[PDB]
Amino acid sequence: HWSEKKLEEMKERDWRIFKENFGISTKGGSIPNPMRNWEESGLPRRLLDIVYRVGYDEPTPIQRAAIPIALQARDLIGVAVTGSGKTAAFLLPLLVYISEEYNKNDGPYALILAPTRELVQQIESEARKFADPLGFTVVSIVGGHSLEEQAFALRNGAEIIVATPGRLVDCIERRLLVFSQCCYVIMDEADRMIDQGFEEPLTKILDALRQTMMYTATMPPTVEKIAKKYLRRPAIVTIGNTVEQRVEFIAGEDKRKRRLQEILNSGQFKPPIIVFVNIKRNCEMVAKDIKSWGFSTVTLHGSKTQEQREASLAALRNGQAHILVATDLAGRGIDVPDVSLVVNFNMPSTIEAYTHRIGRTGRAGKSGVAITFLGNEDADVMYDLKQIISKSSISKVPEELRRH
Ligand SMILES: Nc1ncnc2c1ncn2[C@@H]1O[C@H](COP(=O)(O)OP(=O)(O)O)[C@@H](O)[C@H]1O
Ligand SMILES: [Mg+2]
Repeated sequence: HWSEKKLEEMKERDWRIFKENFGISTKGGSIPNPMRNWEESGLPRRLLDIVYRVGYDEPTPIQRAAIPIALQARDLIGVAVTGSGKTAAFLLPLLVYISEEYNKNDGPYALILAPTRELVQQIESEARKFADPLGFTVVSIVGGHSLEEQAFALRNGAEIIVATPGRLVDCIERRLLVFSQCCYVIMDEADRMIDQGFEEPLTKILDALRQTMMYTATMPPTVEKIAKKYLRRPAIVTIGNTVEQRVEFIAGEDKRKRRLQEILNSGQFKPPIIVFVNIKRNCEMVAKDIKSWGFSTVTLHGSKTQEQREASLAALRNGQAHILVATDLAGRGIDVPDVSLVVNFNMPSTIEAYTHRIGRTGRAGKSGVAITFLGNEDADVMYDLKQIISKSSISKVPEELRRH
């Protein structure tokens, strides 16, 4: 008795289905629910009918996920590949905050940084068809053109200025330009910023002190540092884009708990560690048993809400809790970073769930270890699993799948 996303109030479960469909994920920061449609974007209709006019009938996942949480005074990180639609995703929320605002002030209200001149000019244009109807200007600071034409922003608007970190710094220390009013900064593709040595020049641009946002495809340690030092209360949107090693054991029905004890006491793996189980009663029973082993375990269950469920996942990240027990429902959507080990105490009847639970261990790369317990009571999956292990022939040998 359910309606498949043709509902008015929705349910937390339904929201989770929503995200899983569009593949988007978020790290908790008291986050607002994502957009289904433009008609209540939180944006004014004069901007919406422009969104329609350009032919953007459908929101890209990054747009629907990033915009609603940007409309509130919170910084966001946009982990997404190029072509995601992320440009308009940071443009629209900027435009609505452009006016919350005068002509004569002289010194940009907002700044947009990009690794390449091509991007700076793409952002310029993509912004211009949104800005020109709104009656204000966007200026690109780029070389390779006549300087007189650049110095041409005569009415001295430049409510938004888009430029390379490496050329804007050129006009900054000489103080040929001022950021007295730049209280909104956007960092598109900080990947190739660092990949093209804009690190220190970018850091030079730290003036004024409100929102700052950051769209990338990746977060290497250089990029993560740049993030933490300048992003107050980060909100991390992510979009779904082999890694896993897939060790597998054959065992009796419940000798498996002693093996789990052995693994945990091996110390080979570093908490957080996720151990899945097919049955709820066995979920809470093994969790209590791991509690008796002295380990710090946290249970994520539907009786409580996201406010507390999120608190629990955060309680997993922050090291107050080490091991997590779960049913398939308990954490289909969860995205706890760099978990050392996925223990399938019971392999699920459906095969896609296995792929799903092991599918979340490496962000861009991790230990990716997944031990899966097996028996003859779970024979139906055996023939399938083998070939899927071959599909990820990388990182693992099935070694002993001589039967089905
Ligand atoms: N809401 C939308 N719906 C459909 N197409 C869009 C939307 N927003 C942007 N586009 C188009 O998608 C193309 C991809 O560009 P874009 O995704 O903005 O690059 P990036 O991912 O690097 O920001 C652009 O040419 C743009 O015209
Ligand atoms: Mg885009």
